[PDB]
Amino acid sequence: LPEDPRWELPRDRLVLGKPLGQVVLAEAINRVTKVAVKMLKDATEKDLSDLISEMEMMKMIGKHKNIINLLGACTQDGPLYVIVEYASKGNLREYLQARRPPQLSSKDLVSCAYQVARGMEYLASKKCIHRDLAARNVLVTEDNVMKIADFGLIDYYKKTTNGRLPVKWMAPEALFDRIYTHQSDVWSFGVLLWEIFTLGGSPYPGVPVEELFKLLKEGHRMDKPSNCTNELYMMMRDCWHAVPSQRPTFKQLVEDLDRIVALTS
Ligand SMILES: Cc1cc(CNc2nccc(Nc3cc(CCc4ccccc4)[nH]n3)n2)on1
Repeated sequence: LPEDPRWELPRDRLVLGKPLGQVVLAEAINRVTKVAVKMLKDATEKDLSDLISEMEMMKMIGKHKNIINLLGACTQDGPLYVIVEYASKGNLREYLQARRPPQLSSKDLVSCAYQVARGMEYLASKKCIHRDLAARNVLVTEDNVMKIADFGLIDYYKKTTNGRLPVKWMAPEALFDRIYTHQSDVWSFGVLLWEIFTLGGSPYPGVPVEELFKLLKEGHRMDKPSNCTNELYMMMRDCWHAVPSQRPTFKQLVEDLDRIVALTS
């Protein structure tokens, strides 16, 4: 694999450590920085294709506070190691669930939403469409900064590691017509807001795929969470507009969340 001196880190500068979920925690060196490293598990060439793709797409997208940023790579004379920012508190779902009462203020929760919307606006400005935006693909740093993940990356019945179905984040036009746009991502954003305000709640509990389809076709919409203002619930519903052109954009969402954060206790 060809050397990219913008990014290449010598192998002897990386101290591999504990597994994270093939993603390990590591130390890049006179000061050490904790980072996350991805590597290939016996794997296909495709798997190597996919890995390199993820890395190159990160090269192009650029730096933002609210996304997992590439930090380097080990490409010469060994397996490929992609090195990125480490977020010590795991995904947004786990972070949220672990701070359920028997803590996060109202303002904290709104602040999370604002940050994810910021990350998404940037990715959008860079022409990137996520296709699986969800609390589980948002990671949280030690400083509680939201960072979007898996933006550089179907069986509708495959469940996640935690027993939930991804189709439940998917806008209708993407689900039935496989048409994906920034506006389908905005739909998924609306679902992710629901997760924030139900402190890591699971959407449509007990609803399998086929019944899911029935609900969407009938125009069903999730109930308002208990820890939710009408304004924030309207924001969700606007995200779930039947007609994609009539959904807000992440630009709009960022501006509205900025104002709300400010006025939230
Ligand atoms: C999303 C996601 C989660 C993981 C690995 N699981 C995990 N568990 C706990 C903490 C944690 N921290 C991480 C993970 C990362 C991104 C790793 C990465 C992604 C793409 C390319 C190279 C490395 N940062 N902090 N991760 O993976 N994804």
